[PDB]
Amino acid sequence: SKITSEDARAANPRPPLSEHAAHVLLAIADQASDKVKKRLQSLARLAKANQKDD
Amino acid sequence: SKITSEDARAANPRPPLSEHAAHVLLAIADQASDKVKKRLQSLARLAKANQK
Amino acid sequence: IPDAQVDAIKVPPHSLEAEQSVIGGLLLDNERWDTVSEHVMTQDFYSRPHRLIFDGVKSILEAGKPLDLITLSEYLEQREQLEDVGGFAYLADLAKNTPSAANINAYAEIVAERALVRNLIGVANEIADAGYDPQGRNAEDLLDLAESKVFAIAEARTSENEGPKNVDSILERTLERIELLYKTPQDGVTGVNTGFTDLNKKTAGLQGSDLIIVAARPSMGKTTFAMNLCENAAMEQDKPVLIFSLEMPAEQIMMRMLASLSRVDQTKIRTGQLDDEDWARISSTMGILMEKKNMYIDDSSGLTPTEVRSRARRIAREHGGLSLIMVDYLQLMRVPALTDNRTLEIAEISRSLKALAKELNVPVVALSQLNRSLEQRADKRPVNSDLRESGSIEQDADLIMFIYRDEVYHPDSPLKGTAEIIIGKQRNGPIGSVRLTFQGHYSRFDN
Amino acid sequence: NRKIPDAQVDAIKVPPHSLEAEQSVIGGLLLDNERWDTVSEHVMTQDFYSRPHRLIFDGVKSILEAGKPLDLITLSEYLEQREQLEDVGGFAYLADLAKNTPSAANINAYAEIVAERALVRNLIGVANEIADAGYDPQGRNAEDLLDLAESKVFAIAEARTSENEGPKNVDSILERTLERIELLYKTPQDGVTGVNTGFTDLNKKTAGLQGSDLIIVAARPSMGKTTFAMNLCENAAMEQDKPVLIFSLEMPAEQIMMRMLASLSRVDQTKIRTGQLDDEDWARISSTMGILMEKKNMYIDDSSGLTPTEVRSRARRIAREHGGLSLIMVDYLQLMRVPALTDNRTLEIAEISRSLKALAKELNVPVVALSQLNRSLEQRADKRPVNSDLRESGSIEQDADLIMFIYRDEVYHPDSPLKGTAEIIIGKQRNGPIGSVRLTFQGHYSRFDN
Amino acid sequence: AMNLCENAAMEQDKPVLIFSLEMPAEQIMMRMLASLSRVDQTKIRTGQLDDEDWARISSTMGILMEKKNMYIDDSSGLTPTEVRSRARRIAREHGGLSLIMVDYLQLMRVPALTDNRTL
Ligand SMILES: Nc1ncnc2c1ncn2[C@@H]1O[C@H](COP(=O)(O)OP(=O)(O)O)[C@@H](O)[C@H]1O
Ligand SMILES: Nc1ncnc2c1ncn2[C@@H]1O[C@H](COP(=O)(O)OP(=O)(O)O)[C@@H](O)[C@H]1O
Ligand SMILES: [Mg+2]
Ligand SMILES: [Mg+2]
Repeated sequence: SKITSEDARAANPRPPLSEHAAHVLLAIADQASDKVKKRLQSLARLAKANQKDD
Repeated sequence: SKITSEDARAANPRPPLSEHAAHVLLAIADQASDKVKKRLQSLARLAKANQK
Repeated sequence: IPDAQVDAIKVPPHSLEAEQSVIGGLLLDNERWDTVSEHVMTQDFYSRPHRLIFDGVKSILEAGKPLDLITLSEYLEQREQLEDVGGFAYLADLAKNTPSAANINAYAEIVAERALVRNLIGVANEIADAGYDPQGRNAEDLLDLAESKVFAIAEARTSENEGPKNVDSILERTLERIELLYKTPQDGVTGVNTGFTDLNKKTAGLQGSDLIIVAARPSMGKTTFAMNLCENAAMEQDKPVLIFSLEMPAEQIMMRMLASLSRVDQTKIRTGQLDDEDWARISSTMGILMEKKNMYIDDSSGLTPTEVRSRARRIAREHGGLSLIMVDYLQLMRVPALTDNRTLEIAEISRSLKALAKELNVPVVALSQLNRSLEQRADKRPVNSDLRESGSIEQDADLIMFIYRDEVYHPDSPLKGTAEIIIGKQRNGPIGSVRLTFQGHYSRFDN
Repeated sequence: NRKIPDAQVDAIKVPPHSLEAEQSVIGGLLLDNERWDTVSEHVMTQDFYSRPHRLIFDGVKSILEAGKPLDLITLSEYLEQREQLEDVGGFAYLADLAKNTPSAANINAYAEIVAERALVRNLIGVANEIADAGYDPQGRNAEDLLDLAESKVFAIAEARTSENEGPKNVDSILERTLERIELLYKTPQDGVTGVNTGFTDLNKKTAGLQGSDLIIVAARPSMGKTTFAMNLCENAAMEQDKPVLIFSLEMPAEQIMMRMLASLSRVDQTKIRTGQLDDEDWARISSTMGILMEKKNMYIDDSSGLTPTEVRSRARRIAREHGGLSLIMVDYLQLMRVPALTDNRTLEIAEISRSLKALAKELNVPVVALSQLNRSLEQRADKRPVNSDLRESGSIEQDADLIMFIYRDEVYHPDSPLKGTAEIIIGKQRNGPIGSVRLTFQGHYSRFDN
Repeated sequence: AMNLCENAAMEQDKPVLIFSLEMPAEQIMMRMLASLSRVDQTKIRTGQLDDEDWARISSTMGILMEKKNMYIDDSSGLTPTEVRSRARRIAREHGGLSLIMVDYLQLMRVPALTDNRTL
């Protein structure tokens, strides 16, 4: 009831990472310095394929 | 003035300790370290009741 | 040869006298071992003979055996260490050279302090040696080594005498406090009785270690209220009441007290027009006050917090404590070191009085004036902000009480003869208001 | 026995140094003036062992800071004007310094060696000072000598704390940004990334109490400021393995514990004070105590007038025992003292605020500091507290990462329909939104509920 | 002020220097990402980024990295001398600066004038 009475915008968190994001992260990693490249590849590795709707 | 001084419920404080409290103090003393155990046993000893 | 030897101090810090007093003291009492063993270890002694003797003392007392000159000598003789310590004569000398008891704990602290400095010097030399000869260690490794060795010295002296910080210590003190409250009659009052039932219901009395600020506009009965608290403490407690009357003389405080306790018109006392009944009441009241002798009045002007503390300690020593300390007007005190800033001066006085309350475990009542800005508003009751403008005293006060009289502002008020005591701040109880009967003719507040 | 001390005096009286590295730094700057910005970050004039090199380096510093080209002639003329050229070995020695180091790009390595040697030199000097103080205490007790030793050693460590921080290029910031995101994604982020506040509505806005954050909780007297901060401490103590450290400058440890007992056990605070506890009250208090003792994750320091240095020292001591801290609470910022800034209260409070923020970053722990609202607010009494109400008491807003205000309408208006409700106003937030959270204030239990 | 910095960074070859005395460098970058990519700032904070949001952020990052014309100094309580020193250091590397942004003037300090805030 407190949530419904003081609702500052619907807080619906949807965080599954897309394969598209992993692809762009790897594309940036090609232009990044070795230190940034490792972090971008690590983030792209963390990106799981949660594709749906079809 | 008596009405104004004792209006919100009769304030008769009766704080003598119960045998129940002494029992719980001793139950805690069994799990307490030696320093705390002595203080809990001392407090339980101070608890007076002697019913039946 | 002597010039270089005089300049070079190869002897580390030590106190053979304190070491002898610890050993001699234990030979005199035995029961003090539990306290001494908390402060000193065998290795804390500088002298080799004293370490062997103390080791003997430790072994005998831990075994529950009585420690005496003969028992200790026999113990050392069995280990062929008696000759190494100086013989039976030296043991007898140790017992003879310290005829004083109750100072053994102070000597134990000195021995421990010296051992600490001795260990610190040893560590400093080790660090210096590591600095001169790093043996393959880089600067960062040497810094970590220095930090580790110094931290080890500090850790040994962390939590030596009960160490208040860890939960085990707080639990012990909590139970001790509960035990003390349960032993004393707790019919709604755990501290010094205020004499007002409604006020005691909210405050549970005037607690020990509390700094209480009583603030009011002029003629609201601020001095009157504080004095009734003093009168009640003087009549109900065996310990003395100490009053620092910075504004009024002792004779005037006594005359007002006589008017209050005897319920005789204050004007009649001043004018001398006392009837037979008035004289009988005043005389009876005086007889009781003289029988009690539990009140001190200091009317010295411009007292410093140090002077207030000094006089309070003097009186407390005579009676084993104080029932209540009343300081007439906080603003009248002075701090020679803070003459350049009145706000800081008042803040320091407030901090010092709170420290005094904790030091002597006594409630300290300090009277304060409300800021003049309140009269410009004159629409509501006094609040904490009215006192903040006069030295930020709110931060240090454990209890803040305001005195408000509607009849002063509104003579046609239906609350004629009623004074409202507002609890503006309370650490160990609720905030609110208490209505008291103000009897100006008698300089008295009634429930 | 006569040949033993001469070799020992020569080997012990010479402190660690590198004349070769010193010469290379000076020679290198004479070859490439542009390297001064990097070298000046690592070495100071006092870092040089040799007196001639200090004078020469001082000359180099003065010329380059003035934007003048540094060459052998310019430096020689500079030293000649001050009659210091003969003291350094003449023009020939300056020429020798430029000749003996024909290699560039290694000047930074030589600067680090000079700085390292200076560090060991200062350490030996401090060790001797401490040894001298130990032998001759001059009226100082053991505690004072320990504090002196800790202060001098801490000063050596502090000088080498943030030495190479100048260059801050985007590539480095991107790497640290991605590392931070990666760490957040690895940890369970069900709405809380930091220390749990225990209030869902508050966590939704703040994502918990973040590490390195300086949090200012400000309220008028009796608004429940201490109560609110303690509930944050209680929640951190019950949900984290790391300890909670409380610096209670105003209240004793016994009083804080009694209020905590009233809160966690939901027993009337007055009943605890008066001792009128029923069988049920005792059972709840006892159960709460059992849990607190099992956790042992809370420290209470009730020392008065603590300095930021003392606060930092005690915090580090406890953090070392547990590999970190869950939360640091400082009861009243204004009660702390800075002996060096006694002449100005505003500057004193500003320094305390800066020091606490530095402490939060140093230990990677949220630091909650309680503050009082300015008296001017009561004169207005028409709206909610704002950041300007705190600026009048030491400009603490600039250093705070999160500012929370406590407002109770029932205190100002007893007939308010919001009786028992306290509003928590987010006045400032670096990593989240500003706004307000309504909490249930239970004065009898000294507790805030969601 | 940051939009002015973003425009200077995208249109000039010389670097932009930012002295963020109040906010950390990570926060300034996140806000910049929200701005240049036109992605909801709350979404960036919460991590609820859709495929389109990731593509825009990634493209923006690629450009920022290609340009490398921005420096962020998040040191607190900087003196005017320190600000000048760091600015000169960076300017020497590129033959000048495009823009210098100092986040909050009031957050800077002058040890010689502690007795008077106005001065
Ligand atoms: N003779 C008297 N008859 C009636 N009321 C009196 C008499 N003398 C003093 N009072 C009252 O006693 C009070 C004295 O106030 P007091 O405590 O001395 O001042 P303050 O609040 O500044 O400390 C006032 O309310 C005054 O009206
Ligand atoms: N026995 C009690 N019953 C009800 N409320 C109480 C009791 N004791 C204290 N309180 C309330 O608890 C709060 C204590 O406020 P506190 O945090 O100590 O002050 P501050 O805001 O100055 O730090 C107040 O709102 C007070 O009314
Ligand atoms: Mg008076
Ligand atoms: Mg508090």
